Amino acid sequence: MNPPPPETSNPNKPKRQTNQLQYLLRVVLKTLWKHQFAWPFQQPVDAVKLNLPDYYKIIKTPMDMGTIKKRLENNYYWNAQECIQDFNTMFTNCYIYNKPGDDIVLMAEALEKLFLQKINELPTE
Ligand SMILES: CN1CCN(C(=O)c2cccc(CN3c4cccc5c4C(=Cc4cccnc43)N(C)C5=O)c2)CC1
Repeated sequence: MNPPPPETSNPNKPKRQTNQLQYLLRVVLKTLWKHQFAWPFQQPVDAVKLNLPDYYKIIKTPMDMGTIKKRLENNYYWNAQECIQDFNTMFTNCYIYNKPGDDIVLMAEALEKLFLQKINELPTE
């Protein structure tokens, strides 16, 4: 069964726009989105659809690139590091829920490498 997806707005949280956050949307997220292995990560895990009734019994901090994209579009984050943490949570969730060598894990491994390549150098303020 599915919990509510992670919030993409929160009026009690302050918003911010920075050059680095703009880059995380325009270049990092939007390039990863087009990778051949991006599709499992473009929306919250639908445990009912995918017949993964254990998914949210295991994964307590779910995250995906659809949520990240909406957060970036909504200026939800304070800084680039907060957004980067959401990407890292997404990848770690995949490693936690699965096991080494699974096709889904090979996909996450490739995307994580591309992600790190792209965030190695960010624009300055
Ligand atoms: C039963 N077979 C299925 C094939 N298989 C895989 O390796 C495998 C590879 C790619 C996609 C899937 C199915 N799926 C999904 C499944 C499992 C874990 C996870 C997922 C996901 C996301 C996901 C998204 C859309 C559709 N489908 C998903 N995310 C984040 C996950 O952590 C499974 C394992 C054995």
